[PDB]
Amino acid sequence: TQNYGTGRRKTATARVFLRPGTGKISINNRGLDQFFGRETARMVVRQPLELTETVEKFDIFVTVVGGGVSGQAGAIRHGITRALIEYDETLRSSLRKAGYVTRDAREVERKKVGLRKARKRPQYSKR
Amino acid sequence: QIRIRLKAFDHRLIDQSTQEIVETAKRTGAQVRGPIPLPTRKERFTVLISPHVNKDARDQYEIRTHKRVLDIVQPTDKTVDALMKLDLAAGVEVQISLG
Amino acid sequence: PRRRVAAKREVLADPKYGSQILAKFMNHVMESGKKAVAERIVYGALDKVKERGKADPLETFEKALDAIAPLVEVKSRRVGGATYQVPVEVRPSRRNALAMRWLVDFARKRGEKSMALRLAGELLDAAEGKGAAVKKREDVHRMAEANKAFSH
Amino acid sequence: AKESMKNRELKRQLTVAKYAKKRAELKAIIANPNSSAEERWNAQVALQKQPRDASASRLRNRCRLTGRPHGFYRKFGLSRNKLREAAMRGDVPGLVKASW
Amino acid sequence: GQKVHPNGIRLGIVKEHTSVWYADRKNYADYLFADLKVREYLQDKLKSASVSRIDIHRPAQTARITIHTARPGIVIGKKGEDVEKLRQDLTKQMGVPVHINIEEIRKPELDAMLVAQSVAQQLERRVMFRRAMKRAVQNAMRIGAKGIKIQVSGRLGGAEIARTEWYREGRVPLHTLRADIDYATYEAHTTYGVIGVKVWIFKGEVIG
Amino acid sequence: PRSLKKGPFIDLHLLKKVEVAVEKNDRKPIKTWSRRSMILPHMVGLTIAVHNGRQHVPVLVNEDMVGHKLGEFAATRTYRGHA
RNA sequence: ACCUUACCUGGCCUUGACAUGCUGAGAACUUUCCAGAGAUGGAUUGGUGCCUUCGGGAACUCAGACACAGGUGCUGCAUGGCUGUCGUCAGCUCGUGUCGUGAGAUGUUGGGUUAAGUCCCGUAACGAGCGCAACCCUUGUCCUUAGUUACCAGCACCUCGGGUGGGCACUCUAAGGAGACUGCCGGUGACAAACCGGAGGAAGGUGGGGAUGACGUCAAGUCAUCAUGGCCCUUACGGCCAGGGCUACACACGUGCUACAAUGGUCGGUACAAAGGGUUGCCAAGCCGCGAGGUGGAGCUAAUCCCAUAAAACCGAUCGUAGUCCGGAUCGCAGUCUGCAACUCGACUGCGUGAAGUCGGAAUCGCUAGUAAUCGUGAAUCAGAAUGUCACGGUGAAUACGUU
Ligand SMILES: [Mg+2]
Ligand SMILES: [Mg+2]
Ligand SMILES: [Mg+2]
Ligand SMILES: [Mg+2]
Ligand SMILES: [Mg+2]
Ligand SMILES: [Mg+2]
Ligand SMILES: [Mg+2]
Ligand SMILES: [Mg+2]
Ligand SMILES: [Mg+2]
Ligand SMILES: [Mg+2]
Ligand SMILES: [Mg+2]
Ligand SMILES: [Mg+2]
Ligand SMILES: [Mg+2]
Ligand SMILES: [Mg+2]
Ligand SMILES: [Mg+2]
Ligand SMILES: [Mg+2]
Ligand SMILES: [Mg+2]
Ligand SMILES: [Mg+2]
Ligand SMILES: [Mg+2]
Ligand SMILES: [Mg+2]
Ligand SMILES: [Mg+2]
Ligand SMILES: [Mg+2]
Ligand SMILES: [Mg+2]
Ligand SMILES: [Mg+2]
Ligand SMILES: [Mg+2]
Repeated sequence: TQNYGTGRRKTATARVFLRPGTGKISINNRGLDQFFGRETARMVVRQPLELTETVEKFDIFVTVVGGGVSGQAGAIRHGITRALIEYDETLRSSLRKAGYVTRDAREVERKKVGLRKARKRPQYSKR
Repeated sequence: QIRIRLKAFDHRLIDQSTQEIVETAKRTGAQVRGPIPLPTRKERFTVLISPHVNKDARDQYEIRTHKRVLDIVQPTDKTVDALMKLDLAAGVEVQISLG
Repeated sequence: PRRRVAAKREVLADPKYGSQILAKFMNHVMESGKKAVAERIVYGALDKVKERGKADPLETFEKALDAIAPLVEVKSRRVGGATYQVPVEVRPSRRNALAMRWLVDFARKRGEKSMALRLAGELLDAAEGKGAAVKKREDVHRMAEANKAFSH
Repeated sequence: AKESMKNRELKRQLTVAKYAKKRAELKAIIANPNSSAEERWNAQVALQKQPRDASASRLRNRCRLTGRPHGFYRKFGLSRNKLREAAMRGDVPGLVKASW
Repeated sequence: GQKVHPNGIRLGIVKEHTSVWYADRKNYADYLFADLKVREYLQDKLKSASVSRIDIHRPAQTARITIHTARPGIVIGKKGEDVEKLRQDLTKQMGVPVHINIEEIRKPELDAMLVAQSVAQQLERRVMFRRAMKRAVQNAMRIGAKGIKIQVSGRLGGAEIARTEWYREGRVPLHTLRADIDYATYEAHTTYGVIGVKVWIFKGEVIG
Repeated sequence: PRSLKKGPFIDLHLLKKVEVAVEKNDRKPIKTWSRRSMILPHMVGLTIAVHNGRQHVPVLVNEDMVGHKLGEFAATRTYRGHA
């Protein structure tokens, strides 16, 4: 039984396990509301479930580590999508059009020598 | 029971040393718990290159330290010591534990 | 740019109204990366809108947006001695962006207690054509139609 | 990088290493929790009797090749613009240009 | 424009470090200082012997010095009365005991450092730099030496103004990281000032 | 301020001179360079010439300037005014 | 702060703080003394040492005589080396041939195309070189190898802690590989180079970022990092010491930091990082103080222990537009720590005071996506001293019709 997905987002990673169940959801062994408190993180972590309309049928066990709250939510979504793909591997198109299977490669640009930030410069008075 | 810790400034020769220790241990009939690559240590420096005032003209350098771990089970022949001139040859720091 | 290579991004995720336009409005009211604060401000303003009366707050929102997007815009151009100001029709995408920018900027400077109250007042007043934003729109329209000679 | 500068920093290092332990117990006596005021005073006067140019705080480490007070690195012993010369030739083991 | 040291940027790719040992924070600086001092001393004493590469290895509490030279007979003469004296001396400098072996460099004229040695010596002997640089390029390119470049900068001759003159032959790709460019710099201390000599030599590409 | 672990800080030679100067009462100033030394409560009523960087300035010590240091009564910069 | 240190005031040495050469006399050291601001000088219990061809000698110490040493003194327009700048701009040349009496030209011009002198097609030019691109590091997906100090899917116990037995599934760490090549399809195109779209894929059109700086330019910067030609001082332009200065202050300019508040200030409750440093070191648990901190000594030569609590964000309560529960400068009092020593002239802590400041004239700067904006963390230098420098993550926008 079960299915395993590995999601990754913004220096954060997530291990997700899908089993037969009734949508229990548990992240780091605590409830979804206790983890993502009143924001769109619930929406983003649930998106593939309702798009595939299998929110009620799967029991989910998640362990996430690294990054910030939004990055962790993105990791959960990515892992969930990959595990859902491997479960019933015929709806790759359905997620593909939604852009969930693609892994976002954006990362924090490094600081450069002589500059303040990665791109900001000092003021440049010419006189 | 004995454990080996290996330290070097580059990966080629540390890999060679791990391979030779492992193959000697396999030949001598003992068991080996697989080599473990410990995370490398990277220490960086940023140095000015002009002899005088040019602050934005810098140049960056780095030193990496690579660490490997071996350990053996069921030992009866002790010639890993006997290769004291050969297990470490040029630039490998080797630490032995549970001798 | 010269190369004409810019590609538009797709990040648009209204959580609990499922309305595509409110996410962009919250992006406009956001300052310094604090999505949650702007989120709260907009939702509080919409709660005030829905509790003043019977109108659907979202519907009042797009009614105000329609009643505030300009139709024509004035573009300056120096002709060799004087800078004239031609009129030109506004692209469909630029209308909503201009509308939101004006609405937020004018709600910034009203002077009630909280920013949510300022925004709610602006939506109520501009929903029939009485706010500062609507009269700015009228100023732009008259300025554009007073230069109809060039137009082309 | 006068030769006199290097000579007198060498003198300072020799003389600070000369005692190097009397200072230790004298500081221990002064900072001891329960040591009586008289022992505190005797330790203070004895420690102040020592030559002024004998404390570790007066040592300003310099380039061991040129004696440049500035741009010193303690991982190596070299200053700013001898380290680059040594590192370009490949003399310094482990040092390479890095980008990350 | 200012270039980058070709030996420096090719470390870990085609080139190798002169000193190969591992140390920790206890004694890294001591070993580095010892290596620099012994290299300076060895290059200072036996200049007559044409020595270019001096590699240092440090196994546990021991040192091995390998010297690249074009005159094995001079350093090791009539059974080597000098190699043993040098061994005791270098053991006096270094803390650890020292082991020495001499590895001669075939084709001395193909080594960049030796070419720089010769050009600087000729410029000391008031030889016209025209002829010296031409002959160096010719002797190098006659055998092997798939590319070469020589540059001489300073008060050439005795002119009361300093210029740079350089001669090139073959192909010398400096922006290619696979090229095993051998580079050398040296100073000639003449009667009017210093003259700098730079030599690039390109052997060929490396794959695998 | 110095910690209270060691109450005062006083130089050995200056302290010795001060303690000598009480057998016969205040008659002559004590010449010194030690600006770092704090005035003790029991050298009041005696005159000390402290170094300045060019000469020694004489200071007559009274009870109200006890907890300070000698260098606090010798200005090392002049600044007679821009205008 | 002293030292750095190169400057000033005063005290003091002349083969000298340092090198070699000569001679004579002795070991080095250890002695808890006195005078002096110190430099220094005079006293000073102890063994006068080692190797002996027993003729003496080595190292080390002291005194004399000269050759000398010494100089952060001048010249960067006498130089080497190193660096900025145009500019990461796409250019700069050469060999042979040909054209012109010659300087020169051709190649390198022309139609397209490209990030590109990138490529195709023509062409009295045929080739080559340095540049461009590739090779290099890192990040984005997958596979093998390995599972400790890292991990916990399945099993057993569990004080309910990966804590234990154990597992090689996973995350992760680090070596080797696969992958992306306009590869496949449609259309345009001189059925060429190439361009516009599409499918598949983690990634699509040099995927993102970095290192990489052509011939030369500015007699650009550096003689003070170093090296060095010539000139200059040698009872001082050399050397040693103690105080002071580099921190001055009617003013003007450059770069930042903190604010002028309600997308905010205080109090309580709670969640999630990356990277890095530690044996002349980090410095816990317990205890004592409102606090900086003090005692204590566990663990760690470190994926093990320590630095070490991330903050903004979320929830609750209060303030209700006031020079204020905003802002924090300034000053008074009392302390802690480092250090021989915090007066000139250190960093922090407590109590009190509470300034200018209501979004800033003419003018002017940065930024095109994980970017700007904003929030915190670490290291180098370092006894102590960062609003600077160099790195690291969290949240996360607006806009680009177009080249007038
Ligand atoms: Mg990064
Ligand atoms: Mg300006
Ligand atoms: Mg010198
Ligand atoms: Mg210091
Ligand atoms: Mg010059
Ligand atoms: Mg110049
Ligand atoms: Mg020059
Ligand atoms: Mg050209
Ligand atoms: Mg030509
Ligand atoms: Mg020609
Ligand atoms: Mg002709
Ligand atoms: Mg031409
Ligand atoms: Mg063309
Ligand atoms: Mg080309
Ligand atoms: Mg696709
Ligand atoms: Mg496509
Ligand atoms: Mg390139
Ligand atoms: Mg460069
Ligand atoms: Mg000039
Ligand atoms: Mg100048
Ligand atoms: Mg001084
Ligand atoms: Mg200054
Ligand atoms: Mg306040
Ligand atoms: Mg750009
Ligand atoms: Mg950042």
